[PDB]
Amino acid sequence: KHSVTQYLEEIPQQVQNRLYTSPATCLAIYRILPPLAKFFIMAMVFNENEVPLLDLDKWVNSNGKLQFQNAIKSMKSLHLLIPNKSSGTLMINLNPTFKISLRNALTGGEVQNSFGVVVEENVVSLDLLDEYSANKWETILHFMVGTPLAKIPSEKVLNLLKHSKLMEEVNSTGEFKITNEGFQFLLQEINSQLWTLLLQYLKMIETSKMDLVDVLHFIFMLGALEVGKAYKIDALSETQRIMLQDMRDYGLVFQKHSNDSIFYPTKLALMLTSDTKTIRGLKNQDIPDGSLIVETNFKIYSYSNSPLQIAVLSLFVHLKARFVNMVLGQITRESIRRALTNGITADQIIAYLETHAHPQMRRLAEEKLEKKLELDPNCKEPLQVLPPTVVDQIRLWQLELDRVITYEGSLYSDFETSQEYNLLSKYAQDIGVLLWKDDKKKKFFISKEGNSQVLDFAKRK
Amino acid sequence: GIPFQYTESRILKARLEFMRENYRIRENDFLSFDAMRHAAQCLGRVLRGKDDYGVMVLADRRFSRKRSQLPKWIAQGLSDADLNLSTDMAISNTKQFLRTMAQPTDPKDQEGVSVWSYEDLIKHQNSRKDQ
Amino acid sequence: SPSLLTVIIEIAPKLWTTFDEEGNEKGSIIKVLEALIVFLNAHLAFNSANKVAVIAAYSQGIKYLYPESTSALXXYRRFRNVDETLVEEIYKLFELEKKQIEQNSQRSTLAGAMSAGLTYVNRISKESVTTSLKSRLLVLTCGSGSSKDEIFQYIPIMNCIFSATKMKCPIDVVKIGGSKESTFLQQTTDATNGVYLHVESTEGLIQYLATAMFIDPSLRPIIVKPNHGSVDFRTSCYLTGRVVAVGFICSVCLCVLSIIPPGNKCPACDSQFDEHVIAKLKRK
Amino acid sequence: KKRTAKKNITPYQRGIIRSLILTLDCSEAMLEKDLRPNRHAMIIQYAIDFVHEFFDQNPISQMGIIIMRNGLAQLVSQVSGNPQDHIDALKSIRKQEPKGNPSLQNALEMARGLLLPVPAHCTREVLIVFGSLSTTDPGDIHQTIDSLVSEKIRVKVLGLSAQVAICKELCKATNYGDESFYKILLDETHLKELFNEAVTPLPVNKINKGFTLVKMGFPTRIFEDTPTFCSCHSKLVYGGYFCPNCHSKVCSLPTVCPCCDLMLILSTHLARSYHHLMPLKTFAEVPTTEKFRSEDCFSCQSRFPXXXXXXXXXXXXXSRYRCEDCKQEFCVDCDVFIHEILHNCPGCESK
Ligand SMILES: [Zn+2]
Ligand SMILES: [Zn+2]
Ligand SMILES: [Zn+2]
Repeated sequence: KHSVTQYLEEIPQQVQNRLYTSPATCLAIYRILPPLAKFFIMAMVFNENEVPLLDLDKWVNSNGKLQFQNAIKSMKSLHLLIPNKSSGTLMINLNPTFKISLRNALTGGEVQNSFGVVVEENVVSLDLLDEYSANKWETILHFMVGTPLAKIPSEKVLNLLKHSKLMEEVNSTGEFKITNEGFQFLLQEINSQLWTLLLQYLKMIETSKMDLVDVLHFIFMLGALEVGKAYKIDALSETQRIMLQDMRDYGLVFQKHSNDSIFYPTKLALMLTSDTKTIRGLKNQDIPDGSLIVETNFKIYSYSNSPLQIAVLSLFVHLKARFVNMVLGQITRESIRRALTNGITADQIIAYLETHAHPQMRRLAEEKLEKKLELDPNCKEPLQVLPPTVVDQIRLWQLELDRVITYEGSLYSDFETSQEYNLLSKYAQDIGVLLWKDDKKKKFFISKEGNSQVLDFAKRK
Repeated sequence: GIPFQYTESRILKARLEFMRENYRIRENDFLSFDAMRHAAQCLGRVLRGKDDYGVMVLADRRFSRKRSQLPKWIAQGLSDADLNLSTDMAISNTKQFLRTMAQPTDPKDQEGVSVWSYEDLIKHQNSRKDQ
Repeated sequence: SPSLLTVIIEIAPKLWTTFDEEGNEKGSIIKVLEALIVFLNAHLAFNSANKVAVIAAYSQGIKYLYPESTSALXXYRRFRNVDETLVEEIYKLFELEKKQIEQNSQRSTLAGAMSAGLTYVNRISKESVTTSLKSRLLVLTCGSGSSKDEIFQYIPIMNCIFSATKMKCPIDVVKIGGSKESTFLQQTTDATNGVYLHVESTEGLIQYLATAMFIDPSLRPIIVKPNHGSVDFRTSCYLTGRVVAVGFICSVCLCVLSIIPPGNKCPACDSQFDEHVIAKLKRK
Repeated sequence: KKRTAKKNITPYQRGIIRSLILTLDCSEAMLEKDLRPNRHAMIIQYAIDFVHEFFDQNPISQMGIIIMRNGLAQLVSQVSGNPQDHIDALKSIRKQEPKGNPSLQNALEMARGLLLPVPAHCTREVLIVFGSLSTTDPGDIHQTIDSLVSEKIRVKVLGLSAQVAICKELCKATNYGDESFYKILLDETHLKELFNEAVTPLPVNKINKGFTLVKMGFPTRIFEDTPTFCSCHSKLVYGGYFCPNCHSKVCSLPTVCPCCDLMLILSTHLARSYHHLMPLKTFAEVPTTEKFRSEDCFSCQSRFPXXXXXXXXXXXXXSRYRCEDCKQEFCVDCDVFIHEILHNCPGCESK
C-alpha cells in the first residue's frame, strides 16, 4: 500500500495549510486518519483553547496506548496540530485554518468549494455510464494489459503510463506490459488501481499550473458526491477544467460530452474513497462476474469470466482454445514460467486466486475447506485449507524456477580486517549501497554505478 | 427357521392318509399352513395393547414363498420391500423404527379415527357407517 | 472497521416544559437536538460512512426518527438530508400533541423505546451479513419530576441489558435534569459497558458529546469516563420502598422485602409463607 | 405453518433456585460412531455450551458433574457455582475415553447423597444423558427409584437412539407419574435444544409446600486494586465485594458467604429470571388480506410483511406475525427474536 497519506505528508505545512482551505478535503483526510486521531481531533474540534498533552495520554489506558504514538506521530507527521511547549507541557491545537475548515464544513460554514456541487436536473441513469466509463475504465486495463481492443489509447494516459513507467513492457516497441508494477497493476484492483494511478497525475503533475487545491479539490470534490453541474459549468478553476479534461481522460470522472456542463459524478469517485461494495450492455451482475475455477488440476475451469481478467489470468497461463464462456488453457508448471518470464512471483496470485474466481468455486470452498478450522487439533492431517497442493508445487516451482540470483558491477575483493566490514560494511548496511555483505568474505559487492559511498571509506579503511 | 414335524413318523402321515384320502388336502397343505399355524402362533403374544410395539423377524429362506399364508392383519402389517431381507438391510429399519417409536409419537388428533372418540365417533362414524 | 450509532431520545413535553422550569426557560431541548443534530454528522464523517439511526419516545408512544419510515411509498449533501430530513419528522411528530395525549402519562415510553432499538440493531445486525457492524446505542433524558422514579420499567430495562450483552452492543446515557441519578440507568451503562453523565442542562453539550460519547464504537481500548461508584444495592424493598442491602427475596414470587413481610401471602404472590420457616427467620 | 407452545402455563409457579446434577454415561457404548468422534465427544462438546447456557439463565443454581464408567459412579466436579471449574473439568475428561459399562444404579445413589446438602427451596433435580441400551446395576433399582421420590428428586433423561423401560419408568414415577421427561433424541440437532430446554425451570401441575422467604444480602464493589487480599480464596484479590453482614471481602461471584454463610447476588441474577417467570403469548401470524397495517416493521423496520400483490407470493404468507395483547404488528425475525433474546414486548411495553 503506497498509503497516499505518505504522499500527502511529504509536503511542508504551508502547502498543507494551503490545502486545508477546501473543507471537504479536511473531512476527506479526516476519514484517512487512524481512529484515535479521528477521536482526539473531535476532542479538540470544539474547544478553542489549546490543551496539554498528558491528559490525552491519560485518556488512554494500557495496551493500545502505543497507537497514541501511532496517532500522535501521524498528526504531527503532517503537523495538522500546532504544539506549544510554553509552560513545559505541550499545549496543542489543530491547524485552526484546518480546524475551522472542518468546523465550517461540520456545521454548514461558508464552504463554497466543498459544496461546489450545484445539483441540477438529474439526467444520470444507473446503467447510464455505469460502464460508460467502466468500458474506458476497463478497456484501459486491456490496453495496459495489451489486448485486441485499444482501450489504452489515451495519448496523455499512455504518456502517463510511459511517464509512469510502472508497466514492464517494451516502450521502445511501445510496450508497457505487466512488470512487477504491471503485476501490481493486476494486484490492487480498485483502491490500488485508482490511487496507484492517481499519483501518476501528480507524478506528471510537476510542470505547469500547480494549483494543488484546485488540483486536489478537483479530486475530493469529485470524491464528495455526484453533484453533476454547478461546477463543470463554472465552479472550477481552469486547473479543474484540465483536471476535468484529465479526469474524463483518466475515465475516473463522469464528464459527458459537449465540453460545456457539470460532469456527472462517476462511480469511480465513490470507489476512490469507498472501501465498500465496489462492483457497480445490460448484463452486469456479480459476484460471479469474476468467474473461474481454482483447483490442483492445473487448467482453466471457467464458466463465468471477466472477458479481460481472463486474458489477465492468462498472463500466467497459455490460452489454447477460447470458447464462448469457457477457454482451454492449462495453467501448469509451464504456464507459471510466464509470470516469471515477466519475473513477478505469483504470490499475489495465491490469495487473489484464493479470493477471486471463487464465485465459480463456492462449492469448492466447502468441497475443500469442510470448515477445517476447529477440527485443527483433532486431526494431525488437515485438508486443503487453503489449497496448498499446487501452491506447494508452485512454491516448489517458485524457487525451482527462480533458483538463482545474479549480481554485477565490479568486485571488491579480499579485504583486510573487521572494521571496513564491522566499521563500514554493516555501515554499507548503514548507508545503503551493498549488493553483498558476507562478513568473512573480505570481498563485497554493489552495482557498478553505485559507489558514491563505496570507493570512499575502505580506502580510509 | 420354519417349524416342521416330519422329524417324527407316519403318525402324521398315517393320519394324513385319512386326512388326505378324504379331504382334498396334501401333506403340504397341512404342512405349509400348520407350521405357519404355529409360526405366527408365537407372534400374537408380542402385542398386548395398542400402546405396545415391537419387531417381528422371520429367519428362513422359505418364508418368502410363505407370505401368502399369514393371518391377514399380519400380512397387511407386512410390507413388500421386507422380502428376503438380509441382516444388514434389516438392522437399519429396526434401528430407525426403535428410535422412531421411542419418540412420544402422540399425534393425539388423528387418534379420533383409530381410537374412535368415545361415545361420539362410534356414534358419528357408525352413523356414517350405517350402510 | 465501521460501526453503527443508534441514538434514543425521549421527548417528555412535561419534562420538556419542566426543562423551561428547570434552571431557566432560556432555550429548551430545541437547544439539545441542535447540539445533537451536528453530533451525528461527526459520527457520519467519523467512520467510512457508518450508518446511524434515531428513535424517539413521545408522550403517547414512540417513533423511529432518522431511518425515514415508509413515507412517500449545503452540508456535504449527505449530512444535509440526514438531519433536515429527520427534523421534519421531529417537527411532524412535534405536531402530535394535545391534552388527550397529555392525559395518558401513566408510563414513560422510555423503556420500550430502548427495546425497539435493540430490535433495530438486531435487524441490521442479523442482516449485517457482510463486514459485521459492531454498534452501540445512546440515550438522553430531561430527567424531571412527576415521577421521581417509575418502577414498572425496571424489569424490561433489565431485560435490555441481558440482550445488550449478548448483542455485545454497549449503551450510553446522558441524563440532564434534576439531581436524581437514575441508578437503573447508571447500572445499565455499567453493565452494558457504557458511560453516564448527569450533567446540568444549560450547556450545549456538544463539548460533552464528542468527548464523552465517541469512544466505544469499535475503539474500546480506552478508559471509560464515568462518574463515581455505581452502588448496586438494587431496588428497594418493594413492600416498603426502602433501598435494601440485607435483602429478603421471598420465593417463587422473587419479590424483594425487608423484615416487614406479613408472614404470609407474599405481597406480590398470594403465597402464605412457611410459618415454621418464617419463625426460623427470627432465630437471631 | 406454525408449531407453537400455545399457552405459557406454569401459570404462576416455576422452580427458580435450582440444584442440578448433570450425569453423563461414560461407557464403550459412548464409543459407538453415531456421532463423529463419538457420541461421547459431541456429548462433552454439547455439554460445554450447556454450562454457560445453564448458568446464563441460572446464575443462582449450583451444579456438578458425574461420569459413569466401568460400571462405576465417578464424580468429576464437586457441585458448585462457578461455571469455569465445571467447564474445565469436562475438557480434561473430554480427551480421556470411556471404559466399561454404565451402572445407572451407582449414578443416582451417588447423586442422592450428593443432593442432600442443598436447602429445601433449591429444586433438588437431576438430569441424565444415557448412552447405552441397558445397565449393570450393583443393587436394587425399583427400591432405589422410590428413595428418590421420598427425597422429592425430579429426574430427566436424554435417551439415546432407543427407549428403556426402567428409566422410562424412572422419569414417570419421579415426576409424580405425569411424564414427559424420557426424551430420547432422533436427530443430533434435536440434542442441541434438548440441552437448551433443560435450561429452564420445570414445574407443570405442582404440589405446594411452604415456600419461604429466602434470606440474602448484597455486596458492593471496592476501589483499591493495590490493597489486594482475599477471604474465600485467601489470595491477593485486587479488590472486590464485601458481605453486607459479614463485611468481608470475597472473590467476585454470586457466591455464598464464605464468612457468615448466606447467599450474595447482585440483583441482575434475579432479573435474569423474570422472563422465565412471566413469558409472553406468541406473536400471531396475520390474515393473508386483513392486516392492512403499515408497510414497515414495527419492532424492526422492514418495509415488507407481504409482497404488494405477487400472485402466489403475497397470498403465500402474511409475513405479519403480530402481537395480541398490544395488538401491534411486528417483523418476522423480530417476533422470532423478541421471543428469543429479550422478551420485553415493545408494543406491549409502550402504550
Ligand atoms: Zn477468594
Ligand atoms: Zn458475610
Ligand atoms: Zn405486545
